[PDB]
Amino acid sequence: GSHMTLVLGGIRSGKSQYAEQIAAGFGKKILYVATAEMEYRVRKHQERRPKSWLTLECPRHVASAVGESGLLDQVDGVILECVTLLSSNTLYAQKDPTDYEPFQEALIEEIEALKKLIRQSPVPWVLVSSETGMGISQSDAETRHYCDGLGIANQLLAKSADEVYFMVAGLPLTVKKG
Amino acid sequence: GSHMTLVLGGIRSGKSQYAEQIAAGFGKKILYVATAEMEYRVRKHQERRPKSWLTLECPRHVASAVGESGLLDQVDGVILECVTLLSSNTLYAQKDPTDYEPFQEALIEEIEALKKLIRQSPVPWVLVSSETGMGISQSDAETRHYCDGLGIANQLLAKSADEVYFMVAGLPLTVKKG
Amino acid sequence: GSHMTLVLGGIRSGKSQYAEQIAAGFGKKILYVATAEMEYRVRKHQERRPKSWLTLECPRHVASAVGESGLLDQVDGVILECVTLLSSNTLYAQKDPTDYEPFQEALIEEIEALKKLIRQSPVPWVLVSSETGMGISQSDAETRHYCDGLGIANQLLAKSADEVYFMVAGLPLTVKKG
Repeated sequence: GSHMTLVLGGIRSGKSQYAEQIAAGFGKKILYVATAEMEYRVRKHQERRPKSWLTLECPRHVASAVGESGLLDQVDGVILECVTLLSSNTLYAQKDPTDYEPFQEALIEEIEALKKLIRQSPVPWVLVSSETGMGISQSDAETRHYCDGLGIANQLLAKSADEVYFMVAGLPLTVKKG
Repeated sequence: GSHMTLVLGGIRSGKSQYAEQIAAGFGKKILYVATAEMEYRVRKHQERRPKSWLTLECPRHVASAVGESGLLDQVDGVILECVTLLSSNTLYAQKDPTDYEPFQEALIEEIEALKKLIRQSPVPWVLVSSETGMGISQSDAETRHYCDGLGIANQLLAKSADEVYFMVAGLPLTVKKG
Repeated sequence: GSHMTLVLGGIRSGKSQYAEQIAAGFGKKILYVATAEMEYRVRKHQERRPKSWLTLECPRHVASAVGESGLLDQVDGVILECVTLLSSNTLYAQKDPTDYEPFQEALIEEIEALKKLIRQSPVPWVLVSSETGMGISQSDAETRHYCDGLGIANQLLAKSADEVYFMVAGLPLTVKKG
């Protein structure tokens, strides 16, 4: 029952289900902050999440949107899904994604804003992120930069978080617990 | 000394040696179930495994073959080498490997059959699998699908298993122990 | 405060900072052994490491160079940065990098020499290496061989080391501690 929880893991590691159980532990009304991406919209099938949960779609400037919504004052907890897509959205919105500096600085501004919000938050947070740095060194410069930036974001979040879990095949290894 | 053991790890993580030590802990006669792939056969050099061990070659429908062999009634334990190649064989045998649904469902049927067999087994099992989901997101659709399917299989097996070990540089981290 | 420490992790895992803290724990004068690669030299900005630390540049035959320098008799501890670049230098110096055997044997000779030196060393060692085997199976033969060789080196070092740490998002998981 910590204030800030980071759950990270690889592809099909069960990180979403575990973070969702932590968030259900927060309470019955949960803010599911979804960072996913003219006239109409087509949507891929959404996960079957609880009925009392409210969903906040914000692909960029997550801390700003969540703070402006005021919804932190009507829920019991926050699940952020996920740091991975937030990094992806920050990269694909730069002018040159093969350049590292602007994307890195923008993602760091984003993560620092999230740390500020969570520290000042009345409800607890569980955040979902991916581990992508333990593979072969990819060749693409855009891809290497993305991997580096996500990893930096994960370091910053793990340091600010009270509990940090690393998922292997659906089961959590405790990295940090108060 | 649990009933079902899952040992997973990356490339050159020592998972095979550690699973083989667990299996040697099972007893002296071990069933080594090998899931590897016109007139003749050429073979790559096999690992030097104990003399009393019996080797069962079955690249697909592993639970069916092991059950039909009856060999669970003549050995002290089973080492399954490995879930990785079983997923690979299930993928490369579909009509279209760039399609996800058939491969996913076939691999899930395979893993569910293995869970059933192990639950009904008189001897214990140690299973070897790979962790492949902590790298950069690969581009190939066949490859992404394979990675997703292996990870799902690893979740199902870890949940059914009594002990789960994650290998780093030859040494085990305990993920789950009864 | 062990004799031989191995810190490994992925891209942007904080392994360098953590190994540097262990080394600062060794004492005030530390040998930073850097394995990085006609008339002049251009250099990328170096990390801001302590003033009393001495830096030894040796991209290949690390044990030989460190032993010949005699510097193990003027410092309080050694940080080796890093096994990853040492493997890379050993691979790129072979005639055919798509061939596995020569590179593998040369890297094993290198790691065995390092194990010998550390065992015979008056000061303790912390070594930095990368985990690269938990991603999708790469296609390139040179790349697959490199990944296999680094993983073998990490096994040998982890076995000889007294303490082994695996880094996730800047935080260490203890793999082995005396």
